[PDB]
Amino acid sequence: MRECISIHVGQAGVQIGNACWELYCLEHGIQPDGQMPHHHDSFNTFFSETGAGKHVPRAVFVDLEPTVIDEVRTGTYRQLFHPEQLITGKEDAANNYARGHYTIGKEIIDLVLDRIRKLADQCTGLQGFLVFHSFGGGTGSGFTSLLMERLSVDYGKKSKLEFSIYPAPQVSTAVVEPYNSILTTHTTLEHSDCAFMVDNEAIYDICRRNLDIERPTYTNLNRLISQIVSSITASLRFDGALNVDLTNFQTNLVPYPRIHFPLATYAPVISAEKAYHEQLSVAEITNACFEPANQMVKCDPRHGKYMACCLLYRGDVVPKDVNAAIATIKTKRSIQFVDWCPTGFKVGINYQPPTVVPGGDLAKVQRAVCMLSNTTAIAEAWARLDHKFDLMYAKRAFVHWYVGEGMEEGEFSEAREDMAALEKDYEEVGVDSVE
Amino acid sequence: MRECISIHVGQAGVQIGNACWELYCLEHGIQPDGQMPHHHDSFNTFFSETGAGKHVPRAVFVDLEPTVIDEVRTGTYRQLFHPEQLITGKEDAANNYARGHYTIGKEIIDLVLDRIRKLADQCTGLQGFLVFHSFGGGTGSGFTSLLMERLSVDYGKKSKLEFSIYPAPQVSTAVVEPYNSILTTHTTLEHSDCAFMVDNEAIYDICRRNLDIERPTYTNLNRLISQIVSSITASLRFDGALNVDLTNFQTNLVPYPRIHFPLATYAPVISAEKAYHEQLSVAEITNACFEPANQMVKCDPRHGKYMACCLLYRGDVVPKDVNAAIATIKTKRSIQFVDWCPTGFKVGINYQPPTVVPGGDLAKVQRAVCMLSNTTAIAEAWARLDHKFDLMYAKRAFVHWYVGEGMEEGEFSEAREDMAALEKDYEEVGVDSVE
Amino acid sequence: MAVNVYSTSVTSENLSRHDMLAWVNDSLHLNYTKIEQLCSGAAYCQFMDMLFPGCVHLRKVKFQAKLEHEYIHNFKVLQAAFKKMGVDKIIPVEKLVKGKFQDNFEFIQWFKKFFDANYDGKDYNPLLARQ
Amino acid sequence: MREIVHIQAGQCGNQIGAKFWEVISDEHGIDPSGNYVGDSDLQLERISVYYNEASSHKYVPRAILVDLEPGTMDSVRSGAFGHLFRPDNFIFGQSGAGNNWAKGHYTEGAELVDSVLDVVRKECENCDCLQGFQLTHSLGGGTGSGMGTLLISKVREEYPDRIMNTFSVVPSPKVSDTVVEPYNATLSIHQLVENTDETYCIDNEALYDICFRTLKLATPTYGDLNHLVSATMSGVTTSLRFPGQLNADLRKLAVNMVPFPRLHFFMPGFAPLTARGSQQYRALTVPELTQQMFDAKNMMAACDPRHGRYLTVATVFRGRMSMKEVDEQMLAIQSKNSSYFVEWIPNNVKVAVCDIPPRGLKMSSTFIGNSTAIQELFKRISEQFTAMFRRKAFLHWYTGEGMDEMEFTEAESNMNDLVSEYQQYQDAT
Amino acid sequence: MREIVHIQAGQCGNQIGAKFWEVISDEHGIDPSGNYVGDSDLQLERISVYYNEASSHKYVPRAILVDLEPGTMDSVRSGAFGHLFRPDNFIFGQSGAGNNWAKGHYTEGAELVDSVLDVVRKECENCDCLQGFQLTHSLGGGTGSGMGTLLISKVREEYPDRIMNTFSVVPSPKVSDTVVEPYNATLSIHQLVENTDETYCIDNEALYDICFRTLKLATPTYGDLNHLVSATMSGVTTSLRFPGQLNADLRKLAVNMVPFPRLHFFMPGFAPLTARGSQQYRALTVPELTQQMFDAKNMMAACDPRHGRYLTVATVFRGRMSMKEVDEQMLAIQSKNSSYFVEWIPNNVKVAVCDIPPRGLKMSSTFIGNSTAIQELFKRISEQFTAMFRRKAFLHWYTGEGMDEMEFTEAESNMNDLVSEYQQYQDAT
Ligand SMILES: Nc1nc2c(ncn2[C@@H]2O[C@H](COP(=O)(O)OP(=O)(O)OP(=O)(O)O)[C@@H](O)[C@H]2O)c(=O)[nH]1
Ligand SMILES: Nc1nc2c(ncn2[C@@H]2O[C@H](COP(=O)(O)OP(=O)(O)OP(=O)(O)O)[C@@H](O)[C@H]2O)c(=O)[nH]1
Ligand SMILES: Nc1nc2c(ncn2[C@@H]2O[C@H](COP(=O)(O)OP(=O)(O)OP(=O)(O)O)[C@@H](O)[C@H]2O)c(=O)[nH]1
Ligand SMILES: Nc1nc2c(ncn2[C@@H]2O[C@H](COP(=O)(O)OP(=O)(O)OP(=O)(O)O)[C@@H](O)[C@H]2O)c(=O)[nH]1
Ligand SMILES: [Mg+2]
Ligand SMILES: [Mg+2]
Ligand SMILES: [Mg+2]
Ligand SMILES: [Mg+2]
Repeated sequence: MRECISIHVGQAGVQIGNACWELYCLEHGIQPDGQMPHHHDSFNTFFSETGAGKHVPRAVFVDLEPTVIDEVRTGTYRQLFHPEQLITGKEDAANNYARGHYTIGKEIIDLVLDRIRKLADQCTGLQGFLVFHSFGGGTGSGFTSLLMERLSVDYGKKSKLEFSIYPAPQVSTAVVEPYNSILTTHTTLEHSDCAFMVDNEAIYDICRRNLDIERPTYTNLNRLISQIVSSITASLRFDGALNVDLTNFQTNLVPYPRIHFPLATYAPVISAEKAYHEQLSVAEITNACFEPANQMVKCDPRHGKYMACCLLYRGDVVPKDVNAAIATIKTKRSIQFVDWCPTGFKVGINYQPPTVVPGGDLAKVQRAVCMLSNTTAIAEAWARLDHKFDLMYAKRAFVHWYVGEGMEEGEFSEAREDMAALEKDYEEVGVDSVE
Repeated sequence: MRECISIHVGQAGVQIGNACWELYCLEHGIQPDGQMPHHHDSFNTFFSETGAGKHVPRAVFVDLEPTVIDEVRTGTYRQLFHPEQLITGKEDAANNYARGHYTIGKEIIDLVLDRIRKLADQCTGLQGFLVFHSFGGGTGSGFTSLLMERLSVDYGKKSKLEFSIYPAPQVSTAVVEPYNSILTTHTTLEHSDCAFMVDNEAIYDICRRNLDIERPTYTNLNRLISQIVSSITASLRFDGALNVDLTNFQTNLVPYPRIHFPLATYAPVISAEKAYHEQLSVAEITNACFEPANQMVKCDPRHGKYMACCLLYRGDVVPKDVNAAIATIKTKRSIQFVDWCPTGFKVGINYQPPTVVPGGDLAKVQRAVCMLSNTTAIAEAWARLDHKFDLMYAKRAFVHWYVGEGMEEGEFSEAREDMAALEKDYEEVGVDSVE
Repeated sequence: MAVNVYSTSVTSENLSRHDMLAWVNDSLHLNYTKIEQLCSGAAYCQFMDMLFPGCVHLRKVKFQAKLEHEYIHNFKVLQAAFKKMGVDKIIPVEKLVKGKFQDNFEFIQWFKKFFDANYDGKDYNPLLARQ
Repeated sequence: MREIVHIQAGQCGNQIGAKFWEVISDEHGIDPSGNYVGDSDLQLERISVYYNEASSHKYVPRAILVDLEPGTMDSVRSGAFGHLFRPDNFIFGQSGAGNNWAKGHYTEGAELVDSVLDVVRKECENCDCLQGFQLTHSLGGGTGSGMGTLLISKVREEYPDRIMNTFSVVPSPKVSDTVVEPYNATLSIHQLVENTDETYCIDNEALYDICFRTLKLATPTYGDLNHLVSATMSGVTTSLRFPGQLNADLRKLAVNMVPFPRLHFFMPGFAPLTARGSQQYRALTVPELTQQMFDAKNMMAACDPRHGRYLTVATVFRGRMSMKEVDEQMLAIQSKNSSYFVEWIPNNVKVAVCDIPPRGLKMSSTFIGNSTAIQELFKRISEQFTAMFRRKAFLHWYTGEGMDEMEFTEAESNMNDLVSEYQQYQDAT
Repeated sequence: MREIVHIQAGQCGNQIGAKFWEVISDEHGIDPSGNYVGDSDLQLERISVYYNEASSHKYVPRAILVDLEPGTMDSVRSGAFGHLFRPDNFIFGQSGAGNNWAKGHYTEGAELVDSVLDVVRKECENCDCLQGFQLTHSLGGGTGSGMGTLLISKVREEYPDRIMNTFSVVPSPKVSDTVVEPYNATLSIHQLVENTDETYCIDNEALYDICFRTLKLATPTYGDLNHLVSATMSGVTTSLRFPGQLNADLRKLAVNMVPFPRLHFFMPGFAPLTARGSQQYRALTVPELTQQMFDAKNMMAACDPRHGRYLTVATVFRGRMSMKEVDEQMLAIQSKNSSYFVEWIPNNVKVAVCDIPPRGLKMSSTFIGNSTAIQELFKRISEQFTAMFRRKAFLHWYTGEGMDEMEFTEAESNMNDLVSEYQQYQDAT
C-alpha cells in the first residue's frame, strides 16, 4: 500500500542492484520470470503486479555507457525488469564530473525524469527514493547530482536515502577520485535526507577475517551490501513487535541539517563451518556489531563520539533480552556518547528471519543486526579527502579536462571552502562546550 | 553455573590438554564429534552447549609453531574444538625466553586476550583459569609470563592454577633450562595462586616400577597428569559427601604468599594383572599415596617437614575409614609436620569413581586418592636449579642470544637475587624457631 | 601519563575497612560510614582531580545522586579520564553500582595502590573545589 | 447503562487493546465470533457498558482503533480474534508520524482527526447514558502521543462533563526506545495535565523486573507484558460491571484520590503474582494479598515509594472475602507504615470489594496509589529536555512543521512548575 | 501456636536438616508429597509448630535452607523428599566461601543475609505467635560459620525478646577436616558467646565411637550420624510438640539449664542405643534407660564428664512410664553419683515426660548436660589458635578481606576469659 522506488546510476549502482533485486525475489518467493509458485501485501511495496501473475520491480536502471546494462538484458534476470526502464546512452562520462553533469548527462536527464514521473503516478502511497551510486565515478557522481536537483523540485519533501561508495584511503581504482568526491558532496549536501556510507576496503577485511575467504571478488562483496539494504526496509514488508519506517531513521539520526552521514554495520557475518560451533544469542551479536574491527567504513569509532545509534533486529528476538544487552553496552566503554544526547538508542524488532542466497557465503541464521551509527569519527574521513584535493589542486593538475567541458575554475574553490565549513561544523558540534 | 577455563601453552601443554580433553569427553559421555547419545548440570562447567546438541570445550590452544596444532586439527578430535580458538604463529620461540616474551609473543598476545575475553564474557559464573605449560620451553615460559601479567591486569582476583613441568635433575632435553626456569619463576612468582609441580623422571620411575611398562612414551605421562587434573576437578564437576573447590585448595594449601608450590601424587597406580590380586582398601591406598616412591617430583619429603596436605578420595569411601587411616598416618614415624601447624589435613570425598580410557595402561578401580602436599623438600630442587644457573652464568653463556633479543643483564641479576631471597624465605619458614 | 599497578596477592599491605574508610574520609573531608557507600562515584572523581590537576570537568559530575541511573553517568565521567591518563584498568561499573561489599572493596583496594604510586605530596582543600 | 467508550491510539495502544479485549471477552463469556456462549446469567446482566448489542445476539465492542501507519491494522484485522470488531472503526492513515510531535499533531494528525470525531460522536448518540472515555497510548511515540493528545483536546470540548482516563506508558530511565524521547514526552505532559481527569503511568523496565523475579520468567515477550497491564486495566472497571458488597466506579475513584486538580498521576499494582510451579505452596488469603501490594518490588512504575509519601491509596479487591479482614489490615498497614503516609490526610485508604473472582483464581485485587515518588520521574525527564533543548538538537524538525521555540518554552516551565507543587505537599504539615 | 523457624547453613546444616525433616515427617505422618496420610488425630492436634498449612490441605515445612555453593541445594532438590520445600526458601550464591570466615561474613554475607532476612521477616510475620529459632551449622567451615554468625546477629537485633538454639558441629581433636580450623572456630565461638542463648555442641569422633562400639556398625556413615543428631533434636522438640504428664518447653529448658549468661554449652545424649541383633535380649525399662544415659561412653561430645562436674542436667523421657520410677531412679543416680555433681546447686536435675513414643520403640530418653568438661575443648582450641596466630600463618587471607589482627586478639582474649571463668566456677565451694 505504501510505495518506494529505487534508482540505480553508474556501474556500481547497477552491479549492486543486480544482486539486491536477486535477494528480494528470494524473500517473497518470486521466480526470475516474474511468476509465483512470521509467514503469511508484502511484495506490493516493491513489486507492481500487472494484470497477469507477473510482478515487475519498481526500479529504474540508468547508465551512459551501455556495456553493463547489456549484461542485465542478457542475464538470467532478463524477463523480470520492464524493458523500457533500462535506460542507456552512447558514451560514458569517462571519470569526468563535468561530462556527466553538464555535457552528456543533460541530453538524457529528460528521458529519466519521464519514467520516474510515470512510476510515481502509477503508485498511491509513495514514501521516497533509494539511490545506489558511487563517488569516484563520472556518471555515478556527476549524474546522480543532477538527479537530486531535479527530483527535489518535482517532489518537494520526500525521503531520499543514498547508498554511496566512499573512496578508500589506500585502495584506489581511479586517480581523479578527490576531484569528483569533493564536487559531488558540495552539491548533494542540500538534496539528501541521509546518506549511508560504505567503503570498499573495509569489506575486504570483513570477508577475509570473519568469513575466511581469500578470493573476495566483487560479487561476494555485493552480497554483504544487499543484506543491509534489505534490513533497512524489512519493517515495511513484514510485521514486527516494534516497527520502523523510512521516516524513523530520518528523525532519529540527523541532529543537525548538515550532519546526515551515518555508517552502516551488519552482524553476524560468519561462515558455514563456524556456524555450528557458535550459540549466536542476542546478548553477543549486539557486542559483535559494536567492535571496531567489524565497522564497514575504514574509520575507528574510538577516536570519536556517538551522536546517535539505531539497531534493527530480526528473527527470534525477545524484547527483554535486547534491553539487557543494550543496557550493558552503555556500561562497556568502547562507547562514548555526547553530553547533549542523554538518550542515544533506537530499537526496531522484526519477526522475519534473514534469508540466504543459494550458492552464497553466508550461512543460515535466526538473528541479525543492522546498526546505523552516526558518529563524529567520520570527520577524519573528510579531512583525509580534503587533503588530497588541496594537494592536487595546488598545481592545477587534471583541471584542463574539467574547465574545457563546461566548468569554471572559480567553481572549484566554492566546493573547497564548503567542505571546510562542513569539517568545522562537524568537530565543533561534537566537542563539548561550556554551559 | 560455575565455569572455569583452561589455557594450554606450548607443545607440552597442548599434548597434555589433548589427553585431558579426551578424558573429559569420556567422563561426560560426549562423542568425539561433540554430540552425546550424579549425572544429568555437570558438562555445563566445562562444555558450552550450543544451539544443537553439540558441546564445545572452553579451551584456548595457543602456540607459536603450528606443527602440533595442525596435528591436533588433523587428528580425530577435529570436529570438537572451536576452529577460532586454536591460535598459531609463524615461527617458534626456539627455547629463547627473550624471543617468546619480548619480540615474537607480543604479536599474538592481543588475539589471545581477545579470545579469552570473549570466552569469559560468554559465561556467567566464571571461577578461574587452569594453565597447562612447561618450564624449559621458550614459548611456554615467555607466553605463560605474558599471559599471567595480562590476565592479572585484566581480571583482578581470580584463581589461576598452573600445572607446570619441573625440569628433572638428570633427564633433560635442553641446555638453557636453568635460564628459562629462573626467569619464568621470578616473573610469575607474584601472579600465581597455586602452581602444582610435575616432573618427568619421577613419572618415568613410577610407570617403570608400579605399573610395569618398559616402553613408557609421553602418552602414559600425559594420561597420568590428566587423571590427576580430573581428580582435582571432580569435586566441582560432581556431587559428593564432602565437597571442595578451587578456592578451598587455594586457601588450605597456601599459608604464605610466596610458598605456593605444592606437589601432587596419585593412587593407586597398578596394572591389570596385579589388580585381581589386591583388595584396594582405603588405609592401604592412603599408605601407597603417602609412600615416598610414589611422589611425582624427584624429592623425598623425608628431608623436609610437611606444611599442608590435601587428600581427595573418589569412589566407595567411608569417612570413618578415612579418619582412622589418616589418624594412623599422622601417628606414623616417617610423617613429620611443622610445629606451628597442629592441624594439617584437608579431606574431600566424591561419589564418582574414576573412569578408564580404553586401551589405557591403568585398570578399573572403585577407589582413588589424589594427594596434594605443600612441603619443604622443594627447597633442595630450588637450590639445585639456582646452582645450575649460577654455574652457567658465571662466564656469560647464551647471554649473547638473550641480550641480542631485547634483554639486559639486569634482568638476570634481579632474577638471581629474587630466587636467592625466595630460597632463604622458604628455609627460614620451614625451620623451627624458639618462642 | 601515569604508571599502572596490579593487585592479585600481596601481604603486609592489605588495610582494614576501618583504616581504608579513615583514609578516604580524611583525604576529602566527608562523613562516610560504610565502604559500600562509595558506589556513587562522587568521592572517586575528586581523587582524579587531586592526582592530576584538571583532566576532569568537576561540573558535569553530580554528588547528590541517589538513584540507580545517575550512578552510571557518574562513572562515565570518573574514569573517562582513565583513557586520557592512559591507565587501562576496566572496572565492572554494571556490578559496582549495586552497592555491595563484593567489589566496592576490591576497587578501592586497587585505587589505594594506584593513588600511592602517582602521589607526589601535593595538598589542596576540597571544600571550594566541591562548591 | 453507564457505557464506556474505548479509544486506542498508536502501536502500543493497538497491542495493549488487542490483549485487553481478550480478557473482557473471557470475563463475559463472549466467543471470538462475537456471540454469547457463557453459562452464568450474571455475565449478561451488565454487558452494554463495554459491548454493544447487534442483530442476532451478536456483540461488537464499543472501541475504535486508529493509528497513522497502516501496518498495525493488518496484524489485528487479519489475525485471530479480529472477526468481532466493526470494520468502520478501523481508521488508519497513509504514513507514520515518524516519532514526531508536529507530524502527529499538526500535519498528518489534522487530516485524520475529522474522520475519527465522526465515529466517536456517532458512538456517543447510540449510548443510553455515557459514563466516560478510555485512552491507551504511549508518551514516546509520534501518533500515540501526538494525535492521542489531539483527541483528548477535541473530546474535552464536546463533552466537558465527562471523565476520561489515559493508560499511558511513560518512558524508562535506563534504556531509551527513541533517541528523541524527552521532546515528545514533555510536549505531551504539558497537554495531559490540562484536560484529563486521571492518568495511570506504567513502565516497561518495571514490567521486566516484575516478570523476571516475581513471575520467574526467562524470555518475557511483549505478549506477557501486555497480559499483565490488561489485568490492571480490567480491575478498575469491574466494580461497575458486577455486583459487590461495597461498589465503586470511575467517578468514585477520581473524587477520593485527586486532592488537587493538577495531581492525578497514579502508580498501579496487582496481586497475587506467582509462578506456575510455586502456586500450590501459598495460602490464598487477604493477609498475604495486602502484603504483596505495599512492597516496592511489586510496583508497576519504576519509582520507589520509599522516596515519597502516599497522598491517597485505593485498593479494589475481587473474589469473595470476609469484610472484616479487609478493614483490619488496612488499619495495620497504616499503623505499621505510618511514616510513608501524609499527615494532613487522615484515613487515606479507599476500599472497594467485588464478588466475581477472575478466571482461574480464588481471589485477587488491584492497587492504585497516588504517591509523591512520581516527582522523581518528572525531574528526570525535565533534566534530559533541558540538556537537548539548550543545544537545539533535533529541534529543526519540530519547527519545520508548524511549531516554534516559543511553544517549547511553555512546555518546560509548566512541567517544572508541576514538580514544585508536587514536592511542596510532601514536606507540608 | 508457638511456631519455630528452622534455618540451615552450609553442607552440614543442609544434610542434618534433610534428615531432621525426614524424621519429623515420619513422626507426624506426613507423606513426602506433602499431604497428611496418618491415622491418629494427635499428630494433627499440634502441627503448626513446625509445618505450615497451604491450599489443598498441603503442608510445607517452615525451613529456610541457604548455602553459598549451589551443589547442596541441587542435591536436596533432585533427591527424594525434595518436593515439599518451598522453592522461595531455596537461597544460594555462586562461589563458595572457601573455608574463609572473612569471605563468609563480609563478602557474600551482605547480599545473602539481605535476601535471607527478607524471607525470615516474611515467614515471621506469617507466623501467629513466634516461639523461637533453630540453626544447625558447623564451627569449622567458612560459609556455615560466618554466615550463621551474621544471621544470628541480625536476628538478635531484629527480635531481642526471643529464644534460639544452635546445633554446632564442633571440630574434632584427633583429626582435623580443614587445616585452618582454629581461626573460624574461635571467631564463631566468640560471636556465639556474645549473642546466642543456648548451644548444643556435637562432635563427630564421639559419634563415630558411639556407632562403632555401641551400635556395632562396621561402616558408619554421615547418614547414620545425621540420623542420630536428628533423633536427638526431635527428642528435644517433642516435649512441646506433644502432650504429656509433665510438659517442658524451650524456655523452661533454658531457664533450668542456664545459670549464668555465658554458660550455655550443653552436651547431648540419647538412649537406648542397641544393635539390630541384640535388641530382643534387653528389657526396655527406665532403670536400664537411665543407666545407659548416664555413662560417658554414651556421650555425643568428646569430653569425659569424669574430668568435671555436672552444673545442671535435663532429662526428657518419651513413651509411657511411671513418674515414681523416674524420680526414684533420678534420686538414686544423684545419691550414688554425688561426687561429680556441683555442691552449691542442690536439686540439680530437671525431668520432663512426654506421652508419644518414637517410631518403632516402646520408650526412649534424651539427656542434656550443662557440665564443666567443655573447658578442655575451649582450652585446646585456644592453644591451637594461639600457636597459629603467634607464627602468623594463613592470616593475610583474613586480613586481605577486611579483618585485622585486633579482631583475632579480642577473640582470643574472650575465649581465654570464658575458659578461666568456667574453671573458676567448676572449682567453687
Ligand atoms: N562495492 C562495489 N563497488 C564497485 C563495484 N563496481 C564498481 N565499484 C566502484 O565503482 C568505481 C568505478 O567508478 P564508477 O562509479 O563505476 O563509474 P562508472 O559507473 O563506470 O561511470 P564512468 O565514471 O563514467 O566510467 C570503483 O572505484 C569501485 O569502487 C562493485 O561491484 N561493488
Ligand atoms: N610430561 C610431558 N612433557 C612434555 C611433553 N612434551 C614436551 N614436554 C616437555 O616440554 C619440553 C620442551 O619444551 P616446550 O615447552 O615443549 O617448548 P616448545 O613447545 O617445543 O616450543 P619452544 O620453547 O619454542 O621450543 C621438554 O623438555 C619436555 O620435558 C609431554 O608430552 N609430556
Ligand atoms: N507495554 C508495551 N509497550 C509497547 C509495546 N509496543 C511498543 N511499546 C512502546 O510504545 C512505543 C512505540 O511508539 P508508538 O507511540 O507506538 O509510535 P508508533 O505507533 O509506532 O508511531 P510512530 O511514533 O510514528 O512511529 C515504544 O517506545 C515502546 O516503548 C508493547 O507491545 N507493550
Ligand atoms: N555430622 C556431620 N558433619 C558433617 C557432615 N558433612 C559435613 N560435616 C562437617 O561440616 C564441615 C563442612 O564445612 P561447611 O561448613 O559445610 O563448608 P562448605 O559448605 O563445604 O563451604 P565452605 O565453608 O566454603 O568450605 C566439615 O568440616 C564436616 O566436619 C555430615 O554429613 N554430618
Ligand atoms: Mg562508467
Ligand atoms: Mg615448540
Ligand atoms: Mg508508528
Ligand atoms: Mg560449601
